[PDB]
Amino acid sequence: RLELESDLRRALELGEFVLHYQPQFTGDGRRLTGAEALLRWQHPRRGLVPPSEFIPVLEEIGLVAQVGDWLLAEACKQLRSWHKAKVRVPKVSVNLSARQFADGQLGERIAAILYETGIPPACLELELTESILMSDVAEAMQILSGLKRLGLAIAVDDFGTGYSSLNYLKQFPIDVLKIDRSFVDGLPHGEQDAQIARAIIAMAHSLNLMVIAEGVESQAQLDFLREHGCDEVQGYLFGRPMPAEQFGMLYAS
Amino acid sequence: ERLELESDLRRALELGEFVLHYQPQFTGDGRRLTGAEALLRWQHPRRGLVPPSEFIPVLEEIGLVAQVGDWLLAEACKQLRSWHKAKVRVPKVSVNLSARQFADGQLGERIAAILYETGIPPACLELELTESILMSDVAEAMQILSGLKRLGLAIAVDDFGTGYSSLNYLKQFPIDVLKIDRSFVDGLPHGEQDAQIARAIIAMAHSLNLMVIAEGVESQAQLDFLREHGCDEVQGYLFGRPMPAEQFGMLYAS
Repeated sequence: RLELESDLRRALELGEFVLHYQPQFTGDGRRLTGAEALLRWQHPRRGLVPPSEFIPVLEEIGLVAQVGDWLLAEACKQLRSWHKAKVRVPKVSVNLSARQFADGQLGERIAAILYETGIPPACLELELTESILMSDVAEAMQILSGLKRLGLAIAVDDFGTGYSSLNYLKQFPIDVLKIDRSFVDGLPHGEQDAQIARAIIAMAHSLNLMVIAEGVESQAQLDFLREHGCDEVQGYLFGRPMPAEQFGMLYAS
Repeated sequence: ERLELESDLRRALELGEFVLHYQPQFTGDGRRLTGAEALLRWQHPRRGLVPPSEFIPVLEEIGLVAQVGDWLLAEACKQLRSWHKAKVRVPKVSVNLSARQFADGQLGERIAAILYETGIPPACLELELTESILMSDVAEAMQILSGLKRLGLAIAVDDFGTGYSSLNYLKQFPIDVLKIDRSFVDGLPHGEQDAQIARAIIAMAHSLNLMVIAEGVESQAQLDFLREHGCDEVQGYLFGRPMPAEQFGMLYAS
């Protein structure tokens, strides 16, 4: 564990971390709506190290927040670079941890990044799990309002899987609900999943939110989500997360 | 005044001063009766009908809620049998349960006993539980609700979706009905916040194969919104007041 710890300290200072991008599509899977930025790690000898191996130790040593801030900046730089090359990726999505969300420096750091890269602020979408917002609703309301002044978009991740409240969900300045993997995998024949998925979609639409389903791995899941009006979709059905070079080349036109 | 009120309340049970009035429920077009919601009222020999806002929280304070509630449940089932005997077409009766009744180990046996004595179809009895009650201890609730559902009766969640929910555990509860609290109805149709939430409750209910009933429908505009967005059932002052059983059938059942 001190072995892995040493390499991870080394990785952030030597710049061995890299971002890979998962494409997001309209619910018929026909056109690109965005890209989700994911932390990866190019080891010198080992090559690409599995996220399930290095991400948990990162959390265990408190580098999660700091690597996360680097990723946010790199994602925005990347999107800016794509936009200048006329590769119109309408947005980039980045996950925020509870730690980053609660950080007093969050709004200022994001403000700085937006100023340095010059991207349209609505092209940046922060993804926050439901429980982060629901743990402290009044503080979440303060923070989210701050972030929304920057002009960015907010997605609520793992919607419906924990406690929530319709009352506050409507009061949160959010834009998007994400349907977690576990509600997509049983589609289209698993009752529990077809109903909860339908319900998330209808709710998002009732609140003027967009909805995106993650974990779309089969044509049949895609058919269900398409016919029931899910706005966007992502998953292995469309390929794997890829490095910026390859992503940029693929979706250039 | 509270001393005399408490004394009178304590006397009201033995002497049978409590009476049920019923709020009618209709289809979402407001054209057909779908049921009666049973409500605790108090016919005092000197004061007339005592305001629920005055006596009900006193009953809560003095620990008689559950005993009266149990009596109320029995009386509503009896009334439904009386109506059916007289060919008064009230399809079902709904009764609110308090948290203390819900927590009572003997609740299932008591309702079973009432259903047996009255002989009504169990599907004619709908129990209403606030979301708060179910959400405080979702494990216990699951087990209690499972036991109540073995009796054949129906289960409604009111004060959805004020407070905290869990789509995830909502799907697991053996419930049949969601009730839209009046705070989401009052703003209809131009209060965008209420229109959005009311829409979302209707949609969640139908995605989960649940019926949805709106409470506190007080204007035609509210009713028009609800009908047009697919609400299954409605109740409120627009259709008139809670009434005792005889007048209820007279005014609302045909």
